[PDB]
Amino acid sequence: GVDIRHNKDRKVRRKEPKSQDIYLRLLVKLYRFLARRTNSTFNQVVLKRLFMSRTNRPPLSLS
Amino acid sequence: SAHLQWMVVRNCSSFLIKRNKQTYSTEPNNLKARNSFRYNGLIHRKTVGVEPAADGKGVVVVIKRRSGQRKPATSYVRTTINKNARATLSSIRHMIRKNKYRPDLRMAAIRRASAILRSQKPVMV
Amino acid sequence: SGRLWSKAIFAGYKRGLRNQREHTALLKIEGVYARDETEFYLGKRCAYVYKAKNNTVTPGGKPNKTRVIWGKVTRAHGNSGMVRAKFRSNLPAKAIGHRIRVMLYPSRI
Amino acid sequence: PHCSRNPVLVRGIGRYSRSAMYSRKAMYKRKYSAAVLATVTKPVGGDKNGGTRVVKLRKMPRYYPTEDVPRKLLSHGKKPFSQHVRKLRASITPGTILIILTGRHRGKRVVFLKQLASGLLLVTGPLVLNRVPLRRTHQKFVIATSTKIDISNVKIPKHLTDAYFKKKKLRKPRHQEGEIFDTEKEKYEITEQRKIDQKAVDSQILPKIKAIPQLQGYLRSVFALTNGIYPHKLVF
Amino acid sequence: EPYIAWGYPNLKSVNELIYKRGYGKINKKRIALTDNALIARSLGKYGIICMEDLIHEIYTVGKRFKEANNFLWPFKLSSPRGGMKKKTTHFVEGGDAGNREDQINRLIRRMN
Amino acid sequence: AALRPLVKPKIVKKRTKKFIRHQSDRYVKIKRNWRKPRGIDNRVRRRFKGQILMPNIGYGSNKKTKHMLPSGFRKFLVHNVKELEVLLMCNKSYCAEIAHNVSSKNRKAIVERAAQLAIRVTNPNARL
RNA sequence: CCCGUCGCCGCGCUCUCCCCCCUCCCGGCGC
RNA sequence: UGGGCCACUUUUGGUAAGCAGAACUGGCGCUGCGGGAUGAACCGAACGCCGGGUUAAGGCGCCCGAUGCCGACGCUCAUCA
RNA sequence: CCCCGCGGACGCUACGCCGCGACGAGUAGGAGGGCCGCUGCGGUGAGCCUUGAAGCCUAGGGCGCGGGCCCGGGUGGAGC
Ligand SMILES: [Mg+2]
Ligand SMILES: [Mg+2]
Ligand SMILES: [Mg+2]
Ligand SMILES: [Mg+2]
Ligand SMILES: [Mg+2]
Ligand SMILES: [Mg+2]
Ligand SMILES: [Mg+2]
Ligand SMILES: [Mg+2]
Ligand SMILES: [Mg+2]
Ligand SMILES: [Mg+2]
Ligand SMILES: [Mg+2]
Ligand SMILES: [Mg+2]
Ligand SMILES: [Mg+2]
Ligand SMILES: [Mg+2]
Ligand SMILES: [Mg+2]
Ligand SMILES: [Mg+2]
Ligand SMILES: [Mg+2]
Ligand SMILES: [Mg+2]
Repeated sequence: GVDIRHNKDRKVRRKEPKSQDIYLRLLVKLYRFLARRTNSTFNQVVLKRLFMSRTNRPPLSLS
Repeated sequence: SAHLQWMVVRNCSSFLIKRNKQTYSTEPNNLKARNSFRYNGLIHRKTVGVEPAADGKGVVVVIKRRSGQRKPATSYVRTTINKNARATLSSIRHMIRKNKYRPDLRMAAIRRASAILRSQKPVMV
Repeated sequence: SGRLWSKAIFAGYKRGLRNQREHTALLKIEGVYARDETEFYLGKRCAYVYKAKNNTVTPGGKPNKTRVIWGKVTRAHGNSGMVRAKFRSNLPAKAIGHRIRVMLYPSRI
Repeated sequence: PHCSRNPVLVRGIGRYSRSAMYSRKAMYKRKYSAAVLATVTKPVGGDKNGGTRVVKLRKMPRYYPTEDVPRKLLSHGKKPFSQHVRKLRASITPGTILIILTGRHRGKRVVFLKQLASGLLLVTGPLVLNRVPLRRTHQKFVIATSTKIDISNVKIPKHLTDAYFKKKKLRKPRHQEGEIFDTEKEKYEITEQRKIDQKAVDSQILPKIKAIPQLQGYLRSVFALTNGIYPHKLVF
Repeated sequence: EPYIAWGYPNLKSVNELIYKRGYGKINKKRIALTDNALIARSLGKYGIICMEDLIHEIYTVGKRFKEANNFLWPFKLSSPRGGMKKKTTHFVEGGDAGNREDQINRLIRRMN
Repeated sequence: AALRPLVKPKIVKKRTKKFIRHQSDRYVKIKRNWRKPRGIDNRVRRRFKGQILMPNIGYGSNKKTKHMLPSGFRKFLVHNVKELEVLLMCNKSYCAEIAHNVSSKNRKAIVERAAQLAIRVTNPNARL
């Protein structure tokens, strides 16, 4: 046996939206391809934000 | 749109058969009869499919036209091919490859045409 | 017209004291009582030949009651003869203390 | 078409290095810088049907199975059995006396002739002596006794290959449902040819056996183990 | 001390360890050192771009020993063939633990 | 004779005997169906030697041969001729079998249809 | 396009010419 | 969850305790496996289902796998060894 | 500006498929998955059934790590 702590093995993060919105699923598909097949880190940030919950996407005031 | 309509019927459809560790789709123009975006016979702007002839001999290949995508009465054209096994296979190959009409179902259509054709051939003793 | 096989005997399976591994068996070959003497047999095919009630088919002969479980010698087991062997199916425990044949099959001599 | 020009000292290693072989092959002076049919045309077969029929060979399949299997990856080894290397035991040398261990001639002592191209040993019992004809045997299922006869200056006929010794068959011509049984060929026929080759080999091997005393009696006997001796102690 | 046995490996011991059980830590994975391009890819910036360079940086402890050593996955050796004659006492008292200076090489031959 | 599968790999089962519930032999009220023993002093739960084995994920069958029938095929339950048609294009890895409720006269038509479609039926003679 | 005998690695021969030693359908053969 | 218990070492009360109370680390509890014949805690080692090889601690008269080595040098006779 | 030819496997339910590396004890307890199971409702299967539903019995054939499930034979007689 090898000594290691297995409590931190599973990283807790969104891998997909918890919503069943098919329109959010569709552009998640679109931005999953872009992040994978481009070196842009902008698409990576946008893709991970599409996964995020509503409280983690607060409304942006116009001002 | 095919991708939008797919997300509606990918798990909730009348043609969906979910059984022991398998899934199938029973819509008319689904070659290989599998629940898939590629092979779904309803959501696509153009679709191809082959069926056994109304009689005991021949293969009917049905091609979806583009003008009446909303009108289902005239949305499909069907032709009956009743020649030898090699001739029909080449004819349906030309009907896909040369027209550039969905050239990803070419071998799915030829394989299905072969399975239908030998099903029509009589059983030997 | 001759015995043509060395007579071993089934002594038991390879085991600890409280754990027994039936997939290999320990054989006591007559006349070998040191590890260096076991090198002759270290690949020879061994057979456990027994009889039963129902006739079974016999290669090159008419069906009879004789059956065999085939195997071969794998290596030596400890300082005094005592080959250990692997059989195509684990030998029955009824065979302990009974005859195992060592066939002089595949030979390096 | 020269020979290797590089002797082997150990397999996979050549005697000479790249520079040494460069001079040997003289690639300093010889340096080189720069430099069907799918269809056949048969005739018309008219008349007024003019235009010779361009007819293609290798025609397209008329049926496709519903599923195909992917092709295998490439292996970079794994030659077929025909072009394997045949390894012969160093204790077995033409003229030695072997002991058959497995077959119908279990325990018989036969004299070993040349080895065949399939690795099988071509042994003979001197058929007059122990009733073992010209017959193949496996190197691994024999015992090499230390008794030899100098069968140098013997003429083994050329047509004594494995194709010659391969088993033949008859069944089954035009018969599929077997209700009338083939009541013949249960007697494998010793062809008149085989009798002649056996006569030729033995007549020029028998006197060489009569030369050394009681070798004929030794070959007539069968090997066996008694309740005494043990094989690991015996010298062969 | 009571948990390790160590010593001073020689050139042959370093050779056999790297060649037989040399696994590299690439992208946090344990990739076997089957080709030189696997080392040149990750240790190329330090001039270590093959197996022989890895042997030389380890045996002759170089300027980039830390990078060459940490690139190597810790060696997974088998149990010592022929026993180990003790496990709980020090080497100089008949045991196994502690520092055997040049006798680690005998252990390595039996360990892998 | 019968319809051969596309490929016939060697099916390897890590365990053939059934996992019987602890103490199911001592009682008739305890059925063979497996129940995980949540007892503080249970020796089966503690995994003592020589005790009843507990099923776990290590016994799982290979992806390749999972659910395969002993003859190269995977089952699919059909109830009429239309459900037969869906197996036309698999035909080499999946075999139909008729549900138990299907009547004698109806399942005759299923058997005849599968024969001309080269579809293997696991129970082709079940009302005769 | 009859079925990738393929990649990395290590080799041999040829697109140069001479020789030597066993040979060979051999040509008749005195071996 | 807020009943704990045990072992090395340190340590308090007690004649002492398989007693009572502390410190450190480990363990048992929550843990199966090899050894100590037997055993919550000792020694080894921690565990998916398997095949081959090798070890740990411990062993190798027989039970019982392995000394059936031509093992080495001594010591010891016990009528409760 | 391919071609004597008119040709060229599978795939990608993207909630899918594929690759590589490491890991696998567990009470109390927490979480995930369940094409595990029961009953009833909305849809759906041009589903099943007196040419035999449910239920039950079974030295019958199997599948799943498992919960369990499918199939054969018997009984049963109206539903699932
Ligand atoms: Mg854990
Ligand atoms: Mg050993
Ligand atoms: Mg300790
Ligand atoms: Mg099972
Ligand atoms: Mg019970
Ligand atoms: Mg308890
Ligand atoms: Mg309490
Ligand atoms: Mg206390
Ligand atoms: Mg714990
Ligand atoms: Mg423990
Ligand atoms: Mg124990
Ligand atoms: Mg004790
Ligand atoms: Mg093991
Ligand atoms: Mg003991
Ligand atoms: Mg013993
Ligand atoms: Mg583990
Ligand atoms: Mg666990
Ligand atoms: Mg019933």
